[PDB]
Amino acid sequence: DTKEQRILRYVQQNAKPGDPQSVLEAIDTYCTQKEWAMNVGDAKGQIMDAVIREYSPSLVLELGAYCGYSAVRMARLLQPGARLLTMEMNPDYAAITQQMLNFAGLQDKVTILNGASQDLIPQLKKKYDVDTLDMVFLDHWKDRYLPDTLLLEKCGLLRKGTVLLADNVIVPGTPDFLAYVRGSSSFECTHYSSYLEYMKVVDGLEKAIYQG
Ligand SMILES: Nc1ncnc2c1ncn2[C@@H]1O[C@H](CSCC[C@H](N)C(=O)O)[C@@H](O)[C@H]1O
Ligand SMILES: Cc1ccc(S(=O)(=O)c2cc(F)c(O)c3ncccc23)cc1
Ligand SMILES: [Mg+2]
Repeated sequence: DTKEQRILRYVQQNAKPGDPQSVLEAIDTYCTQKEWAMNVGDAKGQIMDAVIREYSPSLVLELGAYCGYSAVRMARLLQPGARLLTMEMNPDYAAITQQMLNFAGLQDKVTILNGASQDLIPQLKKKYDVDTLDMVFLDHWKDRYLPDTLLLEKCGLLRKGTVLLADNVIVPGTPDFLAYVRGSSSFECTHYSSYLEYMKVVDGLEKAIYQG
């Protein structure tokens, strides 16, 4: 029995099936009252929601799924026919994420890509018929934000206006990524100050819009 299975179980026992909002509130309740967990959370999740509604992306890439909280957060706001692809290298986690998506009724919109982003990113065009990405949610290991950003650009997956949205740019921090995008003329950056999931530690999201 893992913490991730206990979270999935609490959702199955308490959330309304096919109701993504109630799945979200159930994860946040369990992690606020019983076990902290690295979901993006409700405070940063609300900023995510606002960014998603602004840009209405047709194709979203997520780096790091964990238990599916953030994929459920974004997919429930996608237009009909919009797609989310989420890369997760831990097979236990990816199996929890698939079950969470199934319970929320979002299976049709989300495709789990089992593996490490650095291996899966060069296969996006061929194996998933991707031209360019409309939005990227970066929320995996912090030492990969900058390498995977450089890899996305190298593989031709970015276009003018592609929205990169990065979690944890303050805590635990992504200093090289943050320095890179803020100093690069290829990105227009905005910082959204918030709080670490289920805590009052300051954290924030960085939005970095590729400029071509
Ligand atoms: N190189 C990589 N490729 C794919 N997944 C990765 C990765 N490095 C870390 N991960 C995964 O990144 C996840 C970070 S936690 C992600 C939480 C999720 N975005 C949410 O907000 O609910 C972990 O599950 C870890 O296994
Ligand atoms: C098992 C485990 C627990 C905590 C951490 S972590 O690096 O502390 C961390 C904290 C956090 F708030 C986040 O949102 C995170 N998102 C993505 C990856 C790490 C995150 C890594 C692994
Ligand atoms: Mg995070």
